[PDB]
Amino acid sequence: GSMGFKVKLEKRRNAINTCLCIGLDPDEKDIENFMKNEKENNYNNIKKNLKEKYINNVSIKKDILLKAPDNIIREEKSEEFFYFFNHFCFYIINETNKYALTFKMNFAFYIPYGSVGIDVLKNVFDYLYELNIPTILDMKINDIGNTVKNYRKFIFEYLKSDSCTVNIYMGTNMLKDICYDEEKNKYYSAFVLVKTTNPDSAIFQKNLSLDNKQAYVIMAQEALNMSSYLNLEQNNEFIGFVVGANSYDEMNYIRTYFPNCYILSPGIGAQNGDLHKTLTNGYHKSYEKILINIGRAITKNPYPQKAAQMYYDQINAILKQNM
Amino acid sequence: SMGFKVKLEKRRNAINTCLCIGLDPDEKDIENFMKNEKENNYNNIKKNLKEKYINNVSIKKDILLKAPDNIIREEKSEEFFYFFNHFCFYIINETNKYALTFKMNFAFYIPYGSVGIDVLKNVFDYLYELNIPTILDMKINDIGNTVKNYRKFIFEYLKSDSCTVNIYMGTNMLKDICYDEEKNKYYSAFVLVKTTNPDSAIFQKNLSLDNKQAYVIMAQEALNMSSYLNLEQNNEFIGFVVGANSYDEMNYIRTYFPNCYILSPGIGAQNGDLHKTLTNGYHKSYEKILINIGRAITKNPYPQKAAQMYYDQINAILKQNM
Ligand SMILES: *c1cc(=O)[nH]c(=O)n1[C@@H]1O[C@H](COP(=O)(O)O)[C@@H](O)[C@H]1O
Ligand SMILES: *c1cc(=O)[nH]c(=O)n1[C@@H]1O[C@H](COP(=O)(O)O)[C@@H](O)[C@H]1O
Repeated sequence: GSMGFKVKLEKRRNAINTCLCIGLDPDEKDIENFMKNEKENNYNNIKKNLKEKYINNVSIKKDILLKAPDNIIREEKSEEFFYFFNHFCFYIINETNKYALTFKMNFAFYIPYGSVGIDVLKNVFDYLYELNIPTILDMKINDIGNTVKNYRKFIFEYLKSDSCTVNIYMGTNMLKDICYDEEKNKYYSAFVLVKTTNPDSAIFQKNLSLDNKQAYVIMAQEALNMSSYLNLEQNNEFIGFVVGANSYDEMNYIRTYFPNCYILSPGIGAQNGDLHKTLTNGYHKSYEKILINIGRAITKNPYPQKAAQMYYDQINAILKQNM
Repeated sequence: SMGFKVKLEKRRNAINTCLCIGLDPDEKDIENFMKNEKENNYNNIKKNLKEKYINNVSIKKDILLKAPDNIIREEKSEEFFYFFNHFCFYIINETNKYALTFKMNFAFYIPYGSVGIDVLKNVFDYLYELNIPTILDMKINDIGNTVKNYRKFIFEYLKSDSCTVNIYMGTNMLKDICYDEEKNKYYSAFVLVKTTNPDSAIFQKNLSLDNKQAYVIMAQEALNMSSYLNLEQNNEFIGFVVGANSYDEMNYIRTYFPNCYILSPGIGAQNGDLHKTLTNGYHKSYEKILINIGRAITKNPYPQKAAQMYYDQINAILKQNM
């Protein structure tokens, strides 16, 4: 893993020929359903997880993770939730990774049980790192410089994430303490929020303006200005933009006015975005520049390998059309 | 269980301040506590051990209750957990008598992985036992389905009284942060309005709508959402984060939203001016202007005295405004 995110994404894209970003946002029902299904089926999927060589290379509680499932429930009741949570994530990754340009894990899904889910998240990032699959930590972080450097450490040193999401409403100077580490002279990549998928996203992103430009345009320009100041792209890193898969006019504007920007686009599947429109409006011939994120539509499907294949094939068909 | 509004008003009646003590321990603070404690025969850990509510923390209590020499020899893997939690307990023990509320910034508790989240849980349990109003400062923002997870973590797991939120994505997220329809539960939040970072003008002031700077638009929309959720009827509220270094905005906000709740960081380490901030943001229900002080207390070698001086100063200024 000795290459910048820009180069890592380019190589993978060249290898697997897609821009599918698979979202791994397991909720409590997903974990419970997994536990239930595995008990009913002789734990087939966990046994398959246990086969995989890199499972021996994760950091946290291997002594538990590598135990036989029927042992967990019988002798390790307190470690049960950790075990089934972690094995669910490993299962999704094992089934879908061959279709994924990148995986994006949203931090919110890993925190609500306290420390246990952060052990899971750490093992998920360790695992993806070993598989050499590009990663995004979706955490829409924001704070003053002194405070955000703690997120930089968590995300880029502890998890060894390739990138993260950031909300720059507080200002762009925070990026100096996220995309750059002055002590180590390391650079990192991020996606800043530009236009989001929530139904009332226009209220600030579009209604606020300076002169005749809407906030989302100003914010995108300011992010880019900070990327140039930081020399990110000279260091094979970048600041890109989050633009929702339902925001078809904004996607078109962003791609038109910032031709070579990297775009991360959530909102397909569960949130009902239009894939043809989104992919067409954000298209770049280096299509790692238009990451299409699909979470629940893959992870909540009874056969996530087949779900990921469907989206992979659907995307590639639209990619072929754009040519 | 009466609501944050009531908790704040009642604590203010008991202690007569609006000091909010920030508990943001960094690695150097934990390491420096560990060093000091060794050099003074664990004077402060010994004191921590003699307090009643240590016996009520949820996570690894046995470990916390052990003597420091028994940890260092027999539980070395728990050493960092032990010293991190005991630094937090020490600050709380030395300063809580002066605090209207404690604010913990999440960022300080995550960068070592899970260990600091167990610490954070124990901290919130300890504060809850002492009846001290709490704020989790995490500046959350996401789509509704996602932020429900932060509602659970913050308000069900930590049992925080409130949190901070960034509503730049939109205000609708607040329905899944300050309200739980299924359980009929209501919670309080402070939204970012004007922040302390040097370049905060870039979007907060330079963007506008109608004839008003963005920070005013955002404050108004947050209040619109608060009334839609009927928080104040359930003794909760949506309040504003306004920097202690942002006098014009504080003045504008206090003038145009007369009865709003304001959280004001930026005094001490970030150089705000306590007198101007407190005058410009003043309200006679002064739990409505919480002055946050983090590093100027936690990085002071005599933190009880540092809290005391802020308390005394706030009180003399609160006297001036009558
Ligand atoms: C972040 C920003 C945004 O505008 N929209 C979003 O949905 N998100 C995050 O992206 C993921 C969507 O997943 P799904 O709808 O495919 O399940 C999720 O992590 C959300 O927080
Ligand atoms: C949040 C928003 C803001 O505008 N300014 C801030 O400083 N913060 C947070 O408040 C705390 C300040 O602590 P200190 O400067 O007294 O140490 C800290 O948690 C920061 O993230």
